[PDB]
Amino acid sequence: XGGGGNGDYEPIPEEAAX
Amino acid sequence: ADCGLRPLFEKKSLEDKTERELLESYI
Amino acid sequence: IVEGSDAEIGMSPWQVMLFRKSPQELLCGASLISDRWVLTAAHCLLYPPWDKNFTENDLLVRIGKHSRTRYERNIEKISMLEKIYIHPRYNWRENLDRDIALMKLKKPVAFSDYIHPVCLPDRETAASLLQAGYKGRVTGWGNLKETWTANVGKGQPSVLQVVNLPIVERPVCKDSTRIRITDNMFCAGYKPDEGKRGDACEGDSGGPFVMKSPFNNRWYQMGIVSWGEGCDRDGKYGFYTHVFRLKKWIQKVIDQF
Repeated sequence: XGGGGNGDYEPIPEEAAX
Repeated sequence: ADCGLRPLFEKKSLEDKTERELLESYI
Repeated sequence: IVEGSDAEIGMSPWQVMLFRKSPQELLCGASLISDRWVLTAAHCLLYPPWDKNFTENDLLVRIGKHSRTRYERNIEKISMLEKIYIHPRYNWRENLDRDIALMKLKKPVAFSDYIHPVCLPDRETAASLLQAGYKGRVTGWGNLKETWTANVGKGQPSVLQVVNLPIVERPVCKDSTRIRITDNMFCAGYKPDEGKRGDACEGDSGGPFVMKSPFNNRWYQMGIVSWGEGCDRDGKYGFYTHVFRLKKWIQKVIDQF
């Protein structure tokens, strides 16, 4: 090398992008 | 340049909980 | 990471999380080697057999994190990719030889108590530290177990995990697998009879295997989590990309001078 980790993450505000 | 020296550890002369385990193995 | 422990705050400031824009999901670990460059495994970005082929527009880099799911306001930093570089001789077809890739950030990241680059080894540092028995350290937000029942908890940690593992003699690495091993990889972990255990696992890929130099007290990244058969199985070991052996390539694409 069953887990993908996709669903419990907290959203990221646009004020954080670059 | 300033690489590998951690702000909260090496820079302050503080050790993390298990780094000694690494050093004790180097020989 | 299996059989590891919670990391301390700022214990691994070069740790990077490779995050998929949509669906929002953790893809792999990575490491910060300068204000504008991130190091990771090529398999995190390109693996044709499973139709995996990500471009710069598909992901985000999250630096300075401790918690896996939370948006650590005022602490973590997010960066977009300007460009991805995969080793031209990355062998995804057979054994993952040269499993390495560099990622250039769009804008330089600012360092802080929680964000700081790791050093890349010089010929002599690699020579002194890459020896059987010497321990290195692996970190990541990957699975805690190879397998665990669904709905019955989560094999995912809420905080960065850490585990220290010894480098293993080459013949033992080779005799543990059917895969053809090259000089561009080394394996690590405890043997069935050493008592202690631990390993990296799914989700930890691309993360750093580091060691602290007793000569100058600096942390050096000696490997990249590449592959392993299952997670923490007796008789099996984790394999890592040998960073020093691919350093000329790294320095070449950086042309920092």
